[PDB]
Amino acid sequence: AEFMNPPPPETSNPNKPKRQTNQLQYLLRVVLKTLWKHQFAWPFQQPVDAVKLNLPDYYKIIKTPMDMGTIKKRLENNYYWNAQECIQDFNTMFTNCYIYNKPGDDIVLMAEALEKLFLQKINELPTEE
Ligand SMILES: CCNC(=O)[C@H](C)NC(=O)Cn1cc(-c2c(C)noc2C)cn1
Repeated sequence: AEFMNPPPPETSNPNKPKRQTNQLQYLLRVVLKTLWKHQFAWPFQQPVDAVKLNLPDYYKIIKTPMDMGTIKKRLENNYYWNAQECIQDFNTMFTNCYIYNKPGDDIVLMAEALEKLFLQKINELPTEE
């Protein structure tokens, strides 16, 4: 933990209500699994370290950070109540990339590849049972 980076998003909290659903299960076993192993996943596998990357303004611009390392912890810890909360995390991660970086930057193309997979899988999100 460098003190000039924020604390990561919460991945545990006993006061937050929690539930398993078939949809959250799919999000872990199918969606995360698929995206995590992708060739271009590695920048999204942990919070942005703005100190190491020499991007002092990152957390001035990006006020709601998210990454797949956090999402994986949230899924594995059953932090979520529903699939929408998890899907919103993924959407936040993509949008933060697209807001902070120039169109056609490598990092943007990488995010775009992951988001394309994501959309395919979320289109097949099972009916809640
Ligand atoms: C703590 C370990 N961390 C790394 O291994 C290093 C520090 N990360 C990288 O080199 C690659 N990276 C680029 C970004 C990024 C994203 C996402 N959106 O905009 C930017 C800019 C995030 N990670």
